[PDB]
Amino acid sequence: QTVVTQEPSLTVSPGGTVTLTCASSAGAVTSDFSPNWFLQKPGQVPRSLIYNTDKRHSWTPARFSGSLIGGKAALTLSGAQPDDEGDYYCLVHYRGAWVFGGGTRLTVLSQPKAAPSVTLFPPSSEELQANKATLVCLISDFYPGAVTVAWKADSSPVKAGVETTTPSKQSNNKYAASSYLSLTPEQWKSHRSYSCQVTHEGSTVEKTVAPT
Amino acid sequence: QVQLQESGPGLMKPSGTLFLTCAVSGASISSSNWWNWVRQPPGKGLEWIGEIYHDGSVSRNPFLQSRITMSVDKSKNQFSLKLTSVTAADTAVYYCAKRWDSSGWITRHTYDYGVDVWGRGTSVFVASASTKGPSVFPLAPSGGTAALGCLVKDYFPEPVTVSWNSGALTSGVHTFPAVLQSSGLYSLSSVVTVPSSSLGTQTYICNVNHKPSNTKVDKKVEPK
Repeated sequence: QTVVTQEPSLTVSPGGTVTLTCASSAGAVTSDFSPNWFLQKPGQVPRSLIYNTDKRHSWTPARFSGSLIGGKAALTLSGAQPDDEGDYYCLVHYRGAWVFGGGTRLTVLSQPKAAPSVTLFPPSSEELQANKATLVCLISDFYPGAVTVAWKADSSPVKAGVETTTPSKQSNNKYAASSYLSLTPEQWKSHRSYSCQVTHEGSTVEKTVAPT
Repeated sequence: QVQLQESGPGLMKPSGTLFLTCAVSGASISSSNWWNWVRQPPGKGLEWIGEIYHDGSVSRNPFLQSRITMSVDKSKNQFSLKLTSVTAADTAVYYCAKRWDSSGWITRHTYDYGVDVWGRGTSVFVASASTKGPSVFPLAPSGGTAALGCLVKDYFPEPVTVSWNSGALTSGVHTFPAVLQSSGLYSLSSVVTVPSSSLGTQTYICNVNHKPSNTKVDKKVEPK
């Protein structure tokens, strides 16, 4: 197995064109990889679209097309419809095994982009006497529903003790998510600050809390 | 129109063995098809598990070869999947699929055709923790408005309802969906937007109900 890489998220207007790529950590993607493309609607079973680079199934619409572009397997969509919104995965064969990609969240913009509002809560005084410490980073009112959350203690990135949900659809067709950072009471006091970084559509919001 | 139907245990205890079956309709096992297994962890992407041909030849995920066992059953027209030493990291929705086998000149294992039929998926949850009541902690405090809430920490299983002031405060309340921690416990946060000038004279109480543990909590959120 290799490391298959796709775009985290891409956007396209209703009726526009967009191309999703699928890279491999071993080098260029030839036809011997036999790349497949699947689409998964939220809550549905993934649906087969393209098999072996550029072959459509009996149910794949003519809007979808595949090829190899600059050492990467590419899936091109022409004439975007809101029905085509979903998560696209690419499956390749390498060293006698099938490897799935991270997937790309494609959104067909039915409305303009919405910026998220982020609120960061420090650990309460009750939890510290329970010998625990949890940072709550709340995100809401962002569209499309694709976001990346990162944590940093002081000036160093933090990945141990982080757990984040996936975006869920609100009532006003927007999305919300939350991230948690579980720490020990000694770690909460041995650092000057902790921050929650929220990146959405190239714009980043960072909130910071401090024990002092 | 080949149809697939998988069946699983649904709920599994840790360090156990997972046994899944997939019934095939409209097609036979002895045909030229590879019977695959695919799982998807909660909030993550697809992960290829393995595939098996009717002659017995298998191909497994390199990072899970020692724990994966696949077999076929021709008299029942089914194929199975066996995963051992299962932990909470194996909780996922499991699918069975198939793909056509291709060849060049003589009979051979050339991979030209791809996956064309999917199952309906089966939910497999590895209960790494038992029933636990929630721990409610206050989230104490946007100019004219302020945000306060309650942190419902480490509970199991899923059903939890949250209200504010016995259901009287309904405008400005936002309850986030819970996160599934790696320890097998859930945790959510419910926040309410209130006028910042009333924080000194108005009291706000977050009501938590967890019927699986028969626990009800009313938590006053102070300005702190």
